[PDB]
Amino acid sequence: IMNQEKLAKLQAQVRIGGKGTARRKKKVVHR
Amino acid sequence: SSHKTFRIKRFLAKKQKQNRPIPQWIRMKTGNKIRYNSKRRHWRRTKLGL
Amino acid sequence: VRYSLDPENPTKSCKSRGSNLRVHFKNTRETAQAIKGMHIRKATKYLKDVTLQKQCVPFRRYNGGVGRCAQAKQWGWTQGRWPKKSAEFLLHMLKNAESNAELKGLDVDSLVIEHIQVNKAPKMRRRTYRAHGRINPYMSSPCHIEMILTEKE
Amino acid sequence: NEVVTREYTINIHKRIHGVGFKKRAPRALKEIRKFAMKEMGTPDVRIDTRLNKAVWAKGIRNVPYRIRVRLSRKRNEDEDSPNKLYTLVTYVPVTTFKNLQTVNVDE
Amino acid sequence: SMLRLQKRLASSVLRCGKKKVWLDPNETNEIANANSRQQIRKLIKDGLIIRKPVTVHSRARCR
RNA sequence: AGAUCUUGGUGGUAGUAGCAAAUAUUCAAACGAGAACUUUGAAGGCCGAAGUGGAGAAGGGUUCCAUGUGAACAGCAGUUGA
Ligand SMILES: [Mg+2]
Ligand SMILES: [Mg+2]
Ligand SMILES: [Mg+2]
Ligand SMILES: [Mg+2]
Ligand SMILES: [Mg+2]
Ligand SMILES: [Mg+2]
Ligand SMILES: [Mg+2]
Ligand SMILES: [Mg+2]
Ligand SMILES: [Mg+2]
Ligand SMILES: [Mg+2]
Ligand SMILES: [Mg+2]
Repeated sequence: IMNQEKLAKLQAQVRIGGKGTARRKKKVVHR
Repeated sequence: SSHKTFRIKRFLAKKQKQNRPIPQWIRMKTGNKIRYNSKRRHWRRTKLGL
Repeated sequence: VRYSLDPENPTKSCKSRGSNLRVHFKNTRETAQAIKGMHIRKATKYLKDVTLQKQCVPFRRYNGGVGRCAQAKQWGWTQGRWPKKSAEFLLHMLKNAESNAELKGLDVDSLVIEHIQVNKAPKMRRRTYRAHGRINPYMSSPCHIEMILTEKE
Repeated sequence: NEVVTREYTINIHKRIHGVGFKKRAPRALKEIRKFAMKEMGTPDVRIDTRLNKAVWAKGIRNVPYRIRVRLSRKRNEDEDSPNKLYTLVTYVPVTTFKNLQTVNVDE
Repeated sequence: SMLRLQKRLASSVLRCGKKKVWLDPNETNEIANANSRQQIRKLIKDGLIIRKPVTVHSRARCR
């Protein structure tokens, strides 16, 4: 479940550019 | 070119096959006196007479 | 191997050598003449300063067209430069000589460069293309370097 | 302390005056690096990508006249380089530059 | 290390240009293991390779 | 000792001329002994569909594609490469 630290790092993990760029949707590590 | 005749293709095949370095063990033969392959050809340096 | 100027006592001496090194002979000769006679620590510091453009080597014999600098005044001279490649090659040869001294068992804090010599090496040939269908040489001028360090305090 | 962070404003206009059009934005970052080196005494200066983008915001020749930066001197414990301290400089967006002093900032 | 091959393969799989291929700068080591187009498809599914959107060329000014 | 002699080698010139046609690069990171030049990301630009785009004919002939090397070559460099 989400929490404050989880969202705080999610904000950095989602942006992959500046204004006008598409936010990252997903990131999985799977075997 | 992409369009080529059989004779041209065979000539190019022989040139490609014979453009390779000498085997390493040749230099170990008795009275060898061959250091490298002096007949090496690069496609950009020297063009085939054909 | 045959060095010129064999040391007077080859028990307090160490040697270093390099052949066919791809640095300019003139720049290397000037750098060698600059570091000749120095302590090994002083020579290391000076070569690092030459790399950092804080001290210069004075170009005394091969100085045709070499510009002037303010750092050339410490030397009794006017024209100086900062040959980075020559400084790096001489630093590597100095490290090799220091390692040889450690192997021989003589302490490196007293080593002084008593002999250094830069010889011309066989020239490597390349090509340059000129105005009217002409070909001219574009040769390299590599050098052999040898050095003998001794202990003296 | 040696892990201090401070906030400065740089007169990029003053430092970039006279430079040609295609060299203004690169030399603005060279001058920012020089400013950080002089003010924090660390040859290792790393510029945040957001700060680089802010300097390059209006193209290569119309660099912003003033920039508000934050110099954070940090311990370079990441590796055994000769520089044990580095300075990370980051962009601080502002609305006005009037009456802004050099101020120390906490964590 | 060097992801020249992976960007070329991702462009063919995504059927876009190399302009639009986004390789995750943090997961460089994982993408470098993808030497086949099947591996590229797996990375595309897992979000390590992304097709960046078309640059906005609005017609609102002309309208 | 000569022949603007023949062949080969080597100097001064000289670390000199020069490496100035087509607007332009920058930040961070990875690998690596080593990064102005490799790769990835973020910016800023250029070609602007009569293209610096996508495909062919002639010609080339394996330059195609992976992996590896870092001698020589790519008139600086290179961890890159026809
Ligand atoms: Mg040709
Ligand atoms: Mg002159
Ligand atoms: Mg020419
Ligand atoms: Mg011609
Ligand atoms: Mg004669
Ligand atoms: Mg010159
Ligand atoms: Mg010039
Ligand atoms: Mg345009
Ligand atoms: Mg075309
Ligand atoms: Mg290829
Ligand atoms: Mg080169």
